[PDB]
Amino acid sequence: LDPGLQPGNFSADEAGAQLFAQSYNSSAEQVLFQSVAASWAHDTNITAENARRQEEAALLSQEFAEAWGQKAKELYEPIWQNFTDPQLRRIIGAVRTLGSANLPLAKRQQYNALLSNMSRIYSTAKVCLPNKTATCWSLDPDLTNILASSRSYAMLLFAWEGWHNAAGIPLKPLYEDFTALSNEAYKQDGFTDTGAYWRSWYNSPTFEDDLEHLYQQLEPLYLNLHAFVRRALHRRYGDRYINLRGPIPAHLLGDMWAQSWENIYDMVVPFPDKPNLDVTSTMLQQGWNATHMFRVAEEFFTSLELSPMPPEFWEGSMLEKPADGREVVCHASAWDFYNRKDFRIKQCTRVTMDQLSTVHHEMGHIQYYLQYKDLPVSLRRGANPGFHEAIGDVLALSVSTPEHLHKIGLLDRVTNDTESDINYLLKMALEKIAFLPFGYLVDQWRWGVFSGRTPPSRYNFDWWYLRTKYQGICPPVTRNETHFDAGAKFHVPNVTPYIRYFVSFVLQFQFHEALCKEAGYEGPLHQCDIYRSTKAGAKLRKVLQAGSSRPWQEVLKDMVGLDALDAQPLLKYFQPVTQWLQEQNQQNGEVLGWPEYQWHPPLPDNYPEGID
Ligand SMILES: *[C@@H]1O[C@H](CO)[C@@H](O[C@@H]2O[C@H](CO)[C@@H](O)[C@H](O)[C@H]2NC(C)=O)[C@H](O)[C@H]1NC(C)=O
Ligand SMILES: *[C@@H]1O[C@H](CO)[C@@H](O[C@@H]2O[C@H](CO)[C@@H](O)[C@H](O)[C@H]2NC(C)=O)[C@H](O)[C@H]1NC(C)=O
Ligand SMILES: *[C@@H]1O[C@H](CO)[C@@H](O)[C@H](O)[C@H]1NC(C)=O
Ligand SMILES: *[C@@H]1O[C@H](CO)[C@@H](O)[C@H](O)[C@H]1NC(C)=O
Ligand SMILES: *[C@@H]1O[C@H](CO)[C@@H](O)[C@H](O)[C@H]1NC(C)=O
Ligand SMILES: [Cl-]
Ligand SMILES: [Zn+2]
Repeated sequence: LDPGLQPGNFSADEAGAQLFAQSYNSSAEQVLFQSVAASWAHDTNITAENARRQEEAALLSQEFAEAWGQKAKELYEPIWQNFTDPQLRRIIGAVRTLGSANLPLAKRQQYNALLSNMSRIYSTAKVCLPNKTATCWSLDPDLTNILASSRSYAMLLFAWEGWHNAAGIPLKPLYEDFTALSNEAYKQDGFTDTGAYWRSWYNSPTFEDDLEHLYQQLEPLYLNLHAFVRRALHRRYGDRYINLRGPIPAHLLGDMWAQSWENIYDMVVPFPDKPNLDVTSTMLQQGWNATHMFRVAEEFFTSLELSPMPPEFWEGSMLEKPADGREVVCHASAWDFYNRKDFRIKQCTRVTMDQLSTVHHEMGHIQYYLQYKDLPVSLRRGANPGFHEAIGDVLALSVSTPEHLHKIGLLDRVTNDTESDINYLLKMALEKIAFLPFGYLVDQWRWGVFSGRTPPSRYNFDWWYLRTKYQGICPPVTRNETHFDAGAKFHVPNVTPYIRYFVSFVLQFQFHEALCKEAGYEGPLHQCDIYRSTKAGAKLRKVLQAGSSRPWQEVLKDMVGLDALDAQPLLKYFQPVTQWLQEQNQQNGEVLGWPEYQWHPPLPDNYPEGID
């Protein structure tokens, strides 16, 4: 649109390109700021006006992106990839990829419409009770808490089913259309489908195989945490609802998607009657503010000689579900406005331990932003999406330790023994191990939708194939191809790639090891706490300050000593409980896995009318 943001004109030289990029950066910062700020208004407030606006701002960006896009390749496309300066050719290579901008005007508009709509359908969805046409439940908070702490099978079933129908069914038709378009766009950028484009970010001709191999190494870990919990669950709901030889029913693991079981710790905790490793109740006791949480998280960050939250962040962030009745996308996220000034976090935070680490997780994104803000805009990325999701989790590892919790107030004791040690490790196992299958599975499903191996005619049938197959969980009520359970997961509607969370969970420990070593810690990897270690923090920040300038595979070597992802440091972390669980299941005759696939639990007695 605006002429001042249009390209200009340059030499089909590498010296021309150095200039081309220098320019793009100054202009792009504007066009990106606007589009980002527009969204920030829509997410922090969902109105038809803001959506319209957003959809507009997107059109400009798509406009901008095309101009420099087709220009950068107008004359820099038979030669880049042979440029001396790696950073330069990695920038030009980021610009030559138009993305959605390659789509005719009508189609961009359809595109942008789908996006703001799906995210709207996803965050507006509600679950209403049968007869009481009285006030509905919302994914956050109502639904989450019910899955996090309600032990009523029927009740959980009502919310699990409620949410999955409510969010999925309407989303399906739009998803199929978004996919057709998304592909069409990147098809022109040279990739087969968006799937291939998404994986090209790791630069590894071997990515998928490295991941499949990496999973086998860990599968045994999951299968054991699984049979152990499946047993604990049988113990509580009985023999009618839990099959000791079948997949677990998806709504009993204490989380809507069964992606992390840390909320059922009190039902599987091996050695109970000991100090409780869930500050979640001491946080309330002390009167923890939602802000108080973003301060403790910050404090850790500062001690490692890393920068604190800027004032803009404190003035412009939304750290609580507002009260003006405004409707917001409650999912926690971190925002980079590409203006080296504005960095904020959007999260309907309330006072919970699992929420205290999500705060750290998010700060990790902000800290990554603050660190690389001084690089060409097109390089303000993590080494790879994985590194980004890792950053806050790493520091989280040190925070979760019982020794650290005490140092800061919520673990009233200190019981240095095995039993407590096992409990801790199991708790962490419920959070990190239980997730591995899911994290893998999601983009497994998607790469196949984008490629056509999973047409809308098999959206749900291929989703539960993957879910049963990897998580060993099954749907509590029957399902069919009018359903779209994959769509009930925030990340599918809001088009976010997922294979990054897997990478993240595996290489967050490589970091944890590497950092604990420079901190000068010795003792066990799972009891390490890099707190106040300016030496450790300096090691981390070198990776941060690199953005997408250098290949992750190099930025990783410098920091960890390895050319790639490794589960070894992860196995070393959970070692004790790894052997413990394994020994426990055997004695108790458990069966690792689900041989009775195809098994489904029956409905509550009169469905669906009871104490919800
Ligand atoms: C990309 O362009 C932005 C915008 O000019 C650059 O950021 C500025 O940095 C200078 C100092 O180097 C400050 O005086 C400005 O206030 C910053 N923003 C503005 C408004 O210009 C950034 O350095 C450029 N990146 C590269 C590598 O060229
Ligand atoms: C998919 O399975 C669901 C669950 O059984 C089906 O929905 C029920 O079907 C009856 C009629 O057979 C309706 O009265 C209900 O309203 C439906 N849902 C509920 C809340 O029970 C659905 O028909 C199935 N879809 C297909 C095409 O087989
Ligand atoms: C919510 O969005 C509306 C219109 O998009 C806007 O007028 C209002 O200011 C926003 N809510 C606020 C500010 O509390
Ligand atoms: C998105 O929602 C708006 C508002 O109802 C509607 O006008 C538009 O057609 C929707 N887009 C799609 C493709 O669903
Ligand atoms: C309490 O929460 C409010 C609302 O976010 C915030 O303004 C205030 O700084 C918080 N106080 C503390 C000490 O956390
Ligand atoms: Cl990714
Ligand atoms: Zn994240």
